[PDB]
Amino acid sequence: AAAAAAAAAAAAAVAVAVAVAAA
Amino acid sequence: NREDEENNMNEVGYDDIGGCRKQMAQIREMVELPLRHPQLFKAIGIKPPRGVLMYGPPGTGKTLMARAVANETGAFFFLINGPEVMSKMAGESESNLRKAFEEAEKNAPAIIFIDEIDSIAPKRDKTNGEVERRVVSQLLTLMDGMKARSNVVVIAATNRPNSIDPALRRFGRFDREVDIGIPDATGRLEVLRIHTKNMKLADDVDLEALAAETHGYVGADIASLCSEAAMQQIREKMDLIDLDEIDAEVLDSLGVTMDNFRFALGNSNVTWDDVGGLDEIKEELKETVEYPVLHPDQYTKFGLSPSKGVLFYGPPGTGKTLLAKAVATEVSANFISVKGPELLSMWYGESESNIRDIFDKARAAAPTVVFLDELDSIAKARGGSLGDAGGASDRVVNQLLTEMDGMNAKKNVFVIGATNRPDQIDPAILRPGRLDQLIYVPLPDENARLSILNAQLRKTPLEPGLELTAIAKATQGFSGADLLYIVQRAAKYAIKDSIEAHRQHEPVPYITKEHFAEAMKTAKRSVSDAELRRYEAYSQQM
Amino acid sequence: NREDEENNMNEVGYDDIGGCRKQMAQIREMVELPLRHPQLFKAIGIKPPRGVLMYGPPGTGKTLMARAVANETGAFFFLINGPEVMSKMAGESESNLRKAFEEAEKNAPAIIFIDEIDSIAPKRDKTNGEVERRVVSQLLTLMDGMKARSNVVVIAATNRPNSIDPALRRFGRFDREVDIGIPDATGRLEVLRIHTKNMKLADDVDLEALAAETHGYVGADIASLCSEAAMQQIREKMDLIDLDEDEIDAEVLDSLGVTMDNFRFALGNSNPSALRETVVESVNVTWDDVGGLDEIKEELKETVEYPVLHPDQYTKFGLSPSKGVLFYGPPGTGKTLLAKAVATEVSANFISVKGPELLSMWYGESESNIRDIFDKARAAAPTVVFLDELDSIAKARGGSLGDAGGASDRVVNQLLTEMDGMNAKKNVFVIGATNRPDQIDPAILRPGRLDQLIYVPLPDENARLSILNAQLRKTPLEPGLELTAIAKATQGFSGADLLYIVQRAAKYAIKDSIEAHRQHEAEDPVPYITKEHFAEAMKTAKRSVSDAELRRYEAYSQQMKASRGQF
Amino acid sequence: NGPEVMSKMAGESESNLRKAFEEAEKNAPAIIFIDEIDSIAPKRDKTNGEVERRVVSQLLTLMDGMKARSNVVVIAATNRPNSIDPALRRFGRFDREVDIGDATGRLEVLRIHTKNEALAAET
Amino acid sequence: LLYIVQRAAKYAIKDSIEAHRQHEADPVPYITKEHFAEAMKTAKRSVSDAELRRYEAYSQQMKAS
Ligand SMILES: Nc1ncnc2c1ncn2[C@@H]1O[C@H](COP(=O)(O)OP(=O)(O)O)[C@@H](O)[C@H]1O
Ligand SMILES: Nc1ncnc2c1ncn2[C@@H]1O[C@H](COP(=O)(O)OP(=O)(O)O)[C@@H](O)[C@H]1O
Ligand SMILES: [Mg+2]
Ligand SMILES: [Mg+2]
Repeated sequence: AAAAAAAAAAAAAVAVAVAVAAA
Repeated sequence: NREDEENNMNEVGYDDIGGCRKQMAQIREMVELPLRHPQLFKAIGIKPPRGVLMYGPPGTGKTLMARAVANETGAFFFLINGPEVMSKMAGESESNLRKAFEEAEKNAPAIIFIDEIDSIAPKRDKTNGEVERRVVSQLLTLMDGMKARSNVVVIAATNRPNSIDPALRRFGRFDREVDIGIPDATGRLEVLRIHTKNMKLADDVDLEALAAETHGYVGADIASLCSEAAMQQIREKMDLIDLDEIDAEVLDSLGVTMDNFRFALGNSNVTWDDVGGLDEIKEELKETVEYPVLHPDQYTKFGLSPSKGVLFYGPPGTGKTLLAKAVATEVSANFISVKGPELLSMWYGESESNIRDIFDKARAAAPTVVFLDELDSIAKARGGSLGDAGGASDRVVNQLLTEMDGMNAKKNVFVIGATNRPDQIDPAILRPGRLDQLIYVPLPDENARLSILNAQLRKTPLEPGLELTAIAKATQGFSGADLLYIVQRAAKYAIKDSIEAHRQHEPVPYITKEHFAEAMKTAKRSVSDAELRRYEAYSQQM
Repeated sequence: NREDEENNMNEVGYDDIGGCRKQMAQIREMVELPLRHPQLFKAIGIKPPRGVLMYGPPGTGKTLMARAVANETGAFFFLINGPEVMSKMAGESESNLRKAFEEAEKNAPAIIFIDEIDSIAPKRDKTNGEVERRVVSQLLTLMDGMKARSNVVVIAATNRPNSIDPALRRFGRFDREVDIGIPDATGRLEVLRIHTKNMKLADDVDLEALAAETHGYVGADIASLCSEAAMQQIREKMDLIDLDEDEIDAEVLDSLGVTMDNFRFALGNSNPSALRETVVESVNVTWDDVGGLDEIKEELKETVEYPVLHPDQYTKFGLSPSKGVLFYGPPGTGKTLLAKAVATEVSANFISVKGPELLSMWYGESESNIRDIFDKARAAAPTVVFLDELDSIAKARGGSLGDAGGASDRVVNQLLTEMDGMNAKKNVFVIGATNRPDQIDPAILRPGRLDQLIYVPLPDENARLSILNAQLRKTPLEPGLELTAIAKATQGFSGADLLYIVQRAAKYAIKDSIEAHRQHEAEDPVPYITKEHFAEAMKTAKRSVSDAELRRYEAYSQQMKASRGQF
Repeated sequence: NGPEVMSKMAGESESNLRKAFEEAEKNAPAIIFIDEIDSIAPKRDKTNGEVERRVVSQLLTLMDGMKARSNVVVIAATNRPNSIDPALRRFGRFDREVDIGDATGRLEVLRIHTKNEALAAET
Repeated sequence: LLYIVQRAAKYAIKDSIEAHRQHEADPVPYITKEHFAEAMKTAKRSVSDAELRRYEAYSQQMKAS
């Protein structure tokens, strides 16, 4: 008869940048 | 027990793997010899290599080979997959790896197989997650460290070895990177024989032709093909008999025809007669193509690798792609058709990736014939561009040059080019060694177009006589594509006439001469005289 | 037990970790000297350092040195693997660390070795989770707080020290960072001597030549080389010996040895672990293969080998070597062939690059790739970098309309500052190959980046003879034919076109061979290519380079040569 | 059932699947009907969870492997068959795909459901 | 100028190693005039007149500003 705890991580979205060719 | 006997027989082992003798030789050398005679190693005074990284395309038999060697040897086998071992919470994936290695080293001298390792080692630099870095570090520490491991072997399987942390491909972690590549004709033959050890064949059954026509099917593909063909045979010869709620003397007449395997390869993942005229071009291309492959021994004797490239230029709809398809059918080499503007991209440095990918696939699936259609679109004149699109075109043509003729191993890969405007190409591709032959395809003569018509009517239901000479001589300006259009129009006119005649009834099984005439009554010419003059001038100046 | 007696004697030591003495000296100082003679330290009135960070490329001897220290020092040793401490329960990783340090402090004046701290100690500002922040803070306060470190010294090992918390890289926590780096020639020789102390080597093997020929090997690759040579030798001796179903015969074990051939085969087969990503598929070419261009071949051999073979003379003369060359001319003249010949018959490592091979659509990733390849080349020196078709990757930045995204300019600037910038002056020779020099940045053709611009011309008569003889060296030929007429008839062809003529001769001989062979089976006729095949193969022979491109290349050549005037 | 088998508690999901399969293989040659398989088929490539990919690998292990199945056939049920693994849709595990997609059948269902034309054309 | 010096040193190295090989079959303790004379036959001026004119035009614009 004893409780407990637990810490867990979580995923996070990340942006980005991209160069583009052109005419 | 009934199933116990099959358990021993079903136990994977030697003679089950076919087409990787050299790689199997190396792996068994690594796994068995130190465990077979360790006294000699203790005498010579050097520890064996104890790590392998098997790589190659998926479904080639990596897990099969690992299981075979493990079951043949007396060592314990433990399998670890990529996703199964990793979790979302913090601090259990490394615990799983630690428990696996601990129990493997505690139980018996064991062989460990980490399937799909590329999902666990993201190189620690192109990756943002924390659990992945931590499990990579844990794996490194387990593999090497203060009294890390002893008398245990590790094997990995991956498709993209470059996406692995370099710290893992060091001596002591992954010693020798074995390449489990696509198997050749002999490998395909032997794997077919291996898979057909228990099935019952028919009298008129051969596997050499099957190995010939099959090109890219590897391993599990072959297994699935054979299994589903047999299943279709069983299902086909069960409904034509009464569905009994059955005599073995009638059941033991199953066999396997060829048509079953034919459609099996036709549904799973032209001919030399279809091309009219162009006889000299056909024979020249035939020799240049299948001489390397049909007689490799004499070429090795002479010591000269053959030429690879060819370029056809001329009017459109003339049959360049038709010749390419005929080649693809007439030799076992793979075909890779790519259009001109298909490879372009508004993004920066992506057409180059496309070209690298297609050429890497061609070299991996050798022998191969690569057909560059409308090469003038990619290989623009590198000098007179003057734009940002000009810079992109310069980049892509330079990549094409360094890929088709660069620091490469000279695998059997034949490049075929096709253009209708041959004078907008940089004269660096046209040098011998990249695209040496400059074949000109002209408009066919009367006999050539008559033969084209006859070939197009190879399977078309026709009257006992059609008198194709008249239509052949009355189409002096047409091309093969236009003749195909005329034939299709005649066929559709006959079809609609039959439909209209049978609608009232609910009539001519073959295309009538009158139907053909009224179909020829409408026609179009896709080529002018100016284009012919330009091609003639180009040939003359060449 | 018998195994334990040998295993106990097999414990590593200082003698086993040779290859780097200075770093060994520092580690020995910190670990032992305050434990052997504390009185001198109390006499001078200062306390010694009590923290180390061993860093460097993988497989250099970090874990090995930790093991050696553990075996040698009589003090208590405590090893902590990296991802060994933390668990799922909140507040348990810190409990494990506290217990570890408490045990170490309570037991004796001990040493703590923490392996791969780059995983347990990341930068707090960058990490998003909470447990790692708590554990790194715990490690900080535990290693440097109030009433801490009563005669305990910590050693750390990592492959990437930059990804460490800055709060950890200061005095008191990690006093000074020892760089366990790539060994030099003498270090490689010492490593070879260490690994070949228990092996039964043959009498004909010398290790100086091997140490000289192996260049970028990190010392963990030397063990690989030794093992592979042993594997080749045992394979050769087993192909002779029986299957040996029973215990191996005593007669073969008494006669075992490893000759220089095994080591040479391993050297030709192996490749440094650092460059395993950029390995080149085995292509075989030799200097005898490259006909003509004798002066260029000799000059290239000199400029690539003298800095490698004779560094003593260079340092005695007090000047650097030259580290650049550019090839320009009509296509197919043999530039890529020269590159292949270099990569085959030069001892220095080779790095091959296609034209756009390193260009990516992401932002800055092309420059990242450039930095990566040049860092690899500088680390694994001496190195040869071949930039095939330079005009794709290096154009006149800002000329006419620049790149719409401004990426070509950035990549060429990065290339500029990698070939000539703040660096350590390692042996990296850059080979350039292009056939359109007018579109090259003038800042790349400067001396110090690409010093000497060699022009490969169309072969003359003698060069044509040389290349024809080189191409026909291995084919079977009758004595009748002579190739001087073949060379004279062309007068404008290139090496590629002569190869094409030879190829058509081969195809015609092949056709005749098959035609003559079929009747033999139906009911060795041409063992060599006859004069008829050569006579008939030239029917479809045409010049490769036109008269418009040739004049342009020549005109550029005299344009370059004119500036050398007034001399 | 798909969402029923869910046992986040110390990843008991794989234990539940193992118990189910062992019970189907223990008594007799039986028929396993796993309903709503699209919820437990995260394609292991677009998902970012843990149990999902772990239970996908458990299903791929229980369906194919050493002494995997001994005279037992499995049946599935889904709405979108495109969100399944290419390793789950392979031969030996899920080698047959049946399209159960008319008016006369709807009228037959209406007749057999009201046993104890506008209704077949409007619905 | 560094290129000229490098080439002179290269010819000195060549002569030294050739003399040593002859010895087996300090001969050149210092670089001679002939070494420079031979190494200066391939001397090139990297900076072109167009770039020089551009740079001086920019400098004069800066001054006039
Ligand atoms: N080279 C091969 N020879 C025989 N069977 C093969 C081969 N490659 C694959 N198979 C068959 O394919 C099935 C799955 O192969 P698998 O071991 O998953 O391959 P991989 O490790 O390449 O992904 C096995 O049951 C095996 O019988
Ligand atoms: N000589 C020919 N014999 C038979 N069909 C031909 C011939 N030339 C062209 N065709 C027909 O033209 C169609 C398209 O030809 P294609 O090979 O695409 O031409 P292109 O060489 O212009 O790319 C094909 O469907 C083919 O049947
Ligand atoms: Mg280590
Ligand atoms: Mg080249």
